[PDB]
Amino acid sequence: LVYDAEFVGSEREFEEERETFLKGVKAYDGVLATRYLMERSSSAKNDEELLELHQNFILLTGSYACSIDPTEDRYQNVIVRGVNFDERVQRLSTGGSPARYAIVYRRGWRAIAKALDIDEEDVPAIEVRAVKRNPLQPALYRILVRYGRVDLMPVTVDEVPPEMAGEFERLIERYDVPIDEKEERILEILRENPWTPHDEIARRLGLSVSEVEGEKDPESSGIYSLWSRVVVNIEYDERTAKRHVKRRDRLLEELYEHLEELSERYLRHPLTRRWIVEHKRDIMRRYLEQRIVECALKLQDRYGIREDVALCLARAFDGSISMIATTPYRTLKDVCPDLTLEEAKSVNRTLATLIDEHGLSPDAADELIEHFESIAGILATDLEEIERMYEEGRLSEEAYRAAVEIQLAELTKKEGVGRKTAERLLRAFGNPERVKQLAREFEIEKLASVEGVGERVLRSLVPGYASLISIRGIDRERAERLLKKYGGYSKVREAGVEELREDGLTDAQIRELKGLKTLESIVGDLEKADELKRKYGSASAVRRLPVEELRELGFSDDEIAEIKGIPKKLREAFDLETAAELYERYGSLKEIGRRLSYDDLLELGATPKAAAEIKGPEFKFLLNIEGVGPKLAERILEAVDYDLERLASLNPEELAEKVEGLGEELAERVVYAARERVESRRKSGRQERSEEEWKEWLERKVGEGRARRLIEYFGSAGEVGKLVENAEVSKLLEVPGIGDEAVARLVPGYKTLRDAGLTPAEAERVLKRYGSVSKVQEGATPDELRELGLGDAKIARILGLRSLVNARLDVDTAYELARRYGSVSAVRAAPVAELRELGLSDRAIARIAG
Amino acid sequence: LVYDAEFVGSEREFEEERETFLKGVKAYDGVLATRYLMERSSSAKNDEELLELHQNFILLTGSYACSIDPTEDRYQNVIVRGVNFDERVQRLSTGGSPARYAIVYRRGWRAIAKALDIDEEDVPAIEVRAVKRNPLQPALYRILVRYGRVDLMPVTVDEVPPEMAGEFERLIERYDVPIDEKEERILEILRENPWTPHDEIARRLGLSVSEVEGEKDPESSGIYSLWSRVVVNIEYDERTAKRHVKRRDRLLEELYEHLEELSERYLRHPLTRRWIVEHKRDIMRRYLEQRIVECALKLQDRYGIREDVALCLARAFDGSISMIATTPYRTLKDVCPDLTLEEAKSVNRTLATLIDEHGLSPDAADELIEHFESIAGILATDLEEIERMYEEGRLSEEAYRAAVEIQLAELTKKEGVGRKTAERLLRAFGNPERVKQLAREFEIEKLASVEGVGERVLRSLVPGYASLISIRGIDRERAERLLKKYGGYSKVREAGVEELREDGLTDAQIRELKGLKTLESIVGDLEKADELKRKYGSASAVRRLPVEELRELGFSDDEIAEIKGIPKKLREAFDLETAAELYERYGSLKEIGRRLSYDDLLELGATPKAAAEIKGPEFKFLLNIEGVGPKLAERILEAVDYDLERLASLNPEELAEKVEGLGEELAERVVYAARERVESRRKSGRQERSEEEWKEWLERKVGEGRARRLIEYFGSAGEVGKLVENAEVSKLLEVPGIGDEAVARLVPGYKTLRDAGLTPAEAERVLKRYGSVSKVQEGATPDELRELGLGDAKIARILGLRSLVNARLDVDTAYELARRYGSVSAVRAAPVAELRELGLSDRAIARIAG
DNA sequence: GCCTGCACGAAGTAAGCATTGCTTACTTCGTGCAGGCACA
DNA sequence: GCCTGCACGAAGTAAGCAATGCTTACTTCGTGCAGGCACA
Ligand SMILES: [K+]
Ligand SMILES: [K+]
Ligand SMILES: [K+]
Ligand SMILES: [K+]
Repeated sequence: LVYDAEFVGSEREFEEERETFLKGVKAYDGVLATRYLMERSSSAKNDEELLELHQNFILLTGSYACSIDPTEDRYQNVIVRGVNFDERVQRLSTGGSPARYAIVYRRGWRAIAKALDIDEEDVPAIEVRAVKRNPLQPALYRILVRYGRVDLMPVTVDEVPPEMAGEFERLIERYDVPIDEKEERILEILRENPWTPHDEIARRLGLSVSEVEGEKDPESSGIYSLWSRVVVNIEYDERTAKRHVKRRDRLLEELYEHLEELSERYLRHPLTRRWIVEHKRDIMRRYLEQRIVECALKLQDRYGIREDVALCLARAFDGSISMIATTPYRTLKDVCPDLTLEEAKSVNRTLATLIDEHGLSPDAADELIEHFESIAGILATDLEEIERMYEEGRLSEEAYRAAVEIQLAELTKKEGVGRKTAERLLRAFGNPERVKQLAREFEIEKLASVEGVGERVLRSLVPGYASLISIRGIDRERAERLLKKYGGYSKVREAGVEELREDGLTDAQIRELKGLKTLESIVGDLEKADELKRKYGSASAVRRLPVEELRELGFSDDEIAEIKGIPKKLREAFDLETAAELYERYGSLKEIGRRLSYDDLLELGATPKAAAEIKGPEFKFLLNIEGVGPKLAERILEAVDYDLERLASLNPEELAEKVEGLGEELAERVVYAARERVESRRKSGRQERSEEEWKEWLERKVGEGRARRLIEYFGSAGEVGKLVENAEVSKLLEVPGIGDEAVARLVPGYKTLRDAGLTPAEAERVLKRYGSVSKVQEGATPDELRELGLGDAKIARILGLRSLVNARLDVDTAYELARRYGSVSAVRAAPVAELRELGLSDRAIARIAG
Repeated sequence: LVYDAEFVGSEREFEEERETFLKGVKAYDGVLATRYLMERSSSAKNDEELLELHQNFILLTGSYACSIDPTEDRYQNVIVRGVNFDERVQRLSTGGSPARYAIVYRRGWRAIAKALDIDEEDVPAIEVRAVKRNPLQPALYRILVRYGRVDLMPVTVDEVPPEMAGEFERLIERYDVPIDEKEERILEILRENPWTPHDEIARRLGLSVSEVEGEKDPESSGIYSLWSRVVVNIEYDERTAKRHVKRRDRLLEELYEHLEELSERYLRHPLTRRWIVEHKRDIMRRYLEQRIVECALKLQDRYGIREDVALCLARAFDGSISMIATTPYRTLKDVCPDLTLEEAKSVNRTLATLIDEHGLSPDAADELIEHFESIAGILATDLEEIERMYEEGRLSEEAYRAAVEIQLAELTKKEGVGRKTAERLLRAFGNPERVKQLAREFEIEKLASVEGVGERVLRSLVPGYASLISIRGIDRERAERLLKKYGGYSKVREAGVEELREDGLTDAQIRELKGLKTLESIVGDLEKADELKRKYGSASAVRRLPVEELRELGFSDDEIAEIKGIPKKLREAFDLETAAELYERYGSLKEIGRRLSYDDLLELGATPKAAAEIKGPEFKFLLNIEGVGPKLAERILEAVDYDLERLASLNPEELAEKVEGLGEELAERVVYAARERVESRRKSGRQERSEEEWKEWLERKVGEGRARRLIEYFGSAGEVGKLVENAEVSKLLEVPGIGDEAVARLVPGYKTLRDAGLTPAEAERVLKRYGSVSKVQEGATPDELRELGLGDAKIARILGLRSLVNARLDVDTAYELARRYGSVSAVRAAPVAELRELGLSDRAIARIAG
């Protein structure tokens, strides 16, 4: 039953006892490991050195057991299986230590281990009840242990006196002591074999085992009493005690080396301390007591129960956590009076839910627990059953109301399900779990038969019904049929086009269902689109495929140029390989004709006309007057960095200053033509919205009502437009009726900044500082945004550095890896050594790779 | 604005108009595809045959447009951009058809397409406003279209009379008709180029475009009026009309072939009708009006709104569904007076939530929508803001109550969060979304600072806090530190052992966290266990590894035998390869010595003694009496199928009948020894629990209280035990205070059958029919369970056929694939041809592989 | 709305990661019988 | 509780799939201007 012991001593004595007990545990672990070696290999069983090691481990276990509680006061209230060993020792003539008198019994260590707070996970087992294969006399061994005779306990099999083993009688006659008839009858049987089991001595005599053994005290009758009378009359040798205490530690650490030697000899692998601990756990977890300890540990760790209360609960409920969690509070108090209400709430989650989340008294919670066991039990019980139990007076008012509210809460948490509809569903189908199961079974018509179960209720209840009913032409019964046939929306989406056509679905319905509109725009065949979705997934992944892989899949060159979005002037000037490479390396044809040289364009296979077309439209315009020459027009555009306004700006004399090989006669004509062009250009886009145009634009953006509300609030549409152009988010929001889904509709980029976690004021500051979200992404530095009051998390989120910061990198280093490289994928596949060059640890680079 | 038209005709006329409009749509699709070919490749643009094909498509589009509304009565109330074209045609002298007079305008088809219910998804575009590259005279073309002159509209570019194109004046002078001064001023410009744009004619004359065009009626001034006066004075040729009607269909289906030919010539790929529709959509979805149609279609399909109401909503709110979902009901009623309240609830999910789930009037719901836009908007707003708005009278009582209840419900749905604690959290942190964000940020101390936020609340709120706090020795602050450092419980679990040790975690804590207890039992090193978890995953996968792979990883042979659980009698008799193969092929040494022959065991390298030990314990007993011979003992055991009771049962004379080579003298001794052994066996296990033993067993299983409760409900603990042995689940459950988590504790196998979806009565029947769940799995057939009243779904669940039925296979075929094979993995990797042998489709086999 | 392609900006949309919920042997846990590792 | 290894049964536990929720450019959507497809 109860194993308990309380340590009442100083910190010094506490450390002494902990060290002694841990060393004894190591000794008994050596015992068990030697037994495992004996049984694991018959070749090891043949070895006599292994038997000597086993006996030496037994001797050291006994020696360490003798050193426990030397002052006879470190332990009190020692209990072993309900038996109070304190009063049992007090009733003995020679008194002694209750701790040592407890360890000599089976599993007595469980008491002492609780007094010293030794981690019960590693099974701190110490047993000194060896009979067969014991180097000493068993009863003498146990008596020496219980009397704490560290001087008489040998520390080596070679130092074992024959008067303590085979010739034990020589030690008895040396100290006289009276011997009664029962003890002589036991001794005349032990003379045949001193290691005879006490069961055999009791059977070959007609006595009980308790009669043969007797109390471990001189004033008794039995072999224990005889050895007690013999040992009491022996003086305490201080010299041998000190020398054994000094020797035994090195002796144990040497026996472990011998054990590892024998394990290497017979198993070719060692026996780790961790392995020995795990083996002890796995060989002793079979019996309850170990399951009780494991359950009490689980309670202490997960629910924070005190040690003694958790142990008592585990004893009372066979170490079953679920059993304790389905037990009412009054029963838990009956079995454990020291249990607190908070502890019971922590263990019984149903009790805590009722009491705290529903304001029930512990007695009403006990009512609900006794009648329905758990919250899931309540959710399983029909509503009519609870109503009947309430109307018959078998269920209190508060308990009934709380149970009904729990059942209703399980259904009202779905969108569209009110309380009247939840009650109707509970009346029609009994319990919320039955409703959930009917929803899983796609019983759409059965649920729709209930009053108030509309489209919203079905879409919130039946998984995937929304996705199918929203398709044009798919009826409710058709959606139910599809869901029941294929088994969920996922399996209907994974169905092939042929079997979907056999069911009567339109090709448009199948396209909408499988999401193939983009691949239908790419390839005019539905089956090939579905097969591409199967093989690669998204249409973007097909667009990212190399040219060679696309050619093999059955694509023409024009189809590849259309898929990758290659411009006409770029797809006609070069072949697919070079055009696609230039496009996926520079992005825009403008960048192609601005970063590459005219000679470079020609060398790649471009017609001079095509190469001029690839060059900017100003390049085609420079050569359209007096033939300034491509070699010279390219340098002219490289000066102003491809800008007609920069060309029309400066004085002609500055041209020959910047561009070499340019005469000043052509410079004036260049500037004149550039000014003419910039005057002809700024005459088309010279537009500022009028009043009516601003009014119509507002009505289009935020709708009629909010538009006229804003117009009245700020005066005219012009003021609203001025606020929009200046990104006056705060001024727009103060109007009642204008929210984020309207400001973001008016101010481009507001929604993205809001989804990044920025407050409207912060987003307003950012928009005023940088102009738009794009300019923020390709321009803002973390310190810059830190000056605007943004936290590092918001900065990382808005700059696109989420993946890099997820690798446990700060925002500054992530922005540097984005600056000195390219995108995130550019750092994902990066020179592993160059990252170490930048001062990143190997662990940081490994996390970058992950 | 509004595009609308109502069809007022017979079913025959309806089909006629649908066919005519679809043919015109195909013609205009050909027009657009020819333009795409002209623009896509300059080589195709150089081709004159492609230009002739384009002009032929234009002519056929015009011819089909002339055939719309022939009886002049099929359409009424034709509206194009708010302009009612019915009254506009009625005010003209020559009257005519409103449909044709609408089609000649930009996007006029949108009206007629709504009258004929043509699928607007495919963009039924019909335009006859071609100027450049028009084979006829543009104004003459449009007038012929508006007057429905199918006879005068040519069907081939070669059939174009010069008096209708370049020499158009010849057709004018042929019919006299007065010409005013403005029309002569337009004609003297058209004599230069008949295809001059009307914008150019208005600019090079000083008039407006409407002044140059004029009304399409004789009583007007303009080129339209001139051509109207010319065309009205021409008789309708019935012969040419009939002949064009007969030709145009074949002509169009031939022009499509010419288009495919040119596309193969210039693109090496064809133009599918689906591709053409998708390209038309992608080039016309850019303009607003098409977005309006797409939004109205989305409304009709997803929310079941009537066509006209959805169209009006899409027009009024720029085709944005989100704007409509954030628009109050009164505004929607203002823009659409015909809108019903149910439609508004279906489109605005927040409105529906408020009205139905909270019983608010439409005005209170509109209040909440205006102030917070959405339910998520309410969840984002601080509670103090709503309190201020209510106390200032700017928020009605009902709206404030509903908002507070929404905010509170967002937190009470988490276990451990009551209402007082939810209110305290909302006061401390403003809004529930802020609380969720603080929980994601692992701000555990900040949340714990609020009164009533205990361990359960934190575990329900902070993701992964439960997994870390439940570990022995990990404090709350330590768990917060780990979660903030690595970023979630997953990243703490993915952390290496080295960095976890650097953080101060015990090796036991790291083992508990990373789940390496089994791999710690296998390998006594934590780092190697972690590396094995990284490489292979689960310890069972390492156990399943072949012997050679285990040897290379650094395992000894004894370590491998321990990993795979090889018995001693099996690991010592053979080598590692053969022993491991026999164990992974037969599972138990009993099955080894039962399925294999004694000679087969000897041939594999087993000692006769070891081979007898591998044989069943009865094999060692038959040879222990009179030396019956292994060759004969094997047949004796093969007769009774390895059963001592079957041997002791029958008469000795039946032995020589079954086993050949057996004398009748040995048969009597065999039966005698078998009866002696079976009598000596049933004398040790002959145990049936007494009353006190049943009481103690009940107290152990279901606890003291429920045990005495059951004892009081029935006669004695013996009756409870009798009910348990017979699996009387129903009679045990009827006891008040006994639930599923106690019956399942009493009746082994009940929990598994319940988790399979079986009712207590069904689980009771199954347990009574088969004895235990194991016997059900390895013995019950689907038809048998169907006889017991179980549905096929429950049968699939209980028999382990979930994976096979998920492949859209019925329970019978899945059970057959489990019978005629092995496990589910045996069907996963199966002969693909042998599955076709059993009558499975290729799709079924493909799903089996997946 | 001339007619769209090239091009850019960015959230509208929806791919993709993460979390959460359900199912089941996927793995761990509890029990019993022989006979050795060895008795209250 | 002799002692534990072999072995089976099964839910206790927790791997593994499924659905749901969050974040963000991941993929589409909306807009503008150039110059041709080519004009109220
Ligand atoms: K803890
Ligand atoms: K529908
Ligand atoms: K506001
Ligand atoms: K009950």
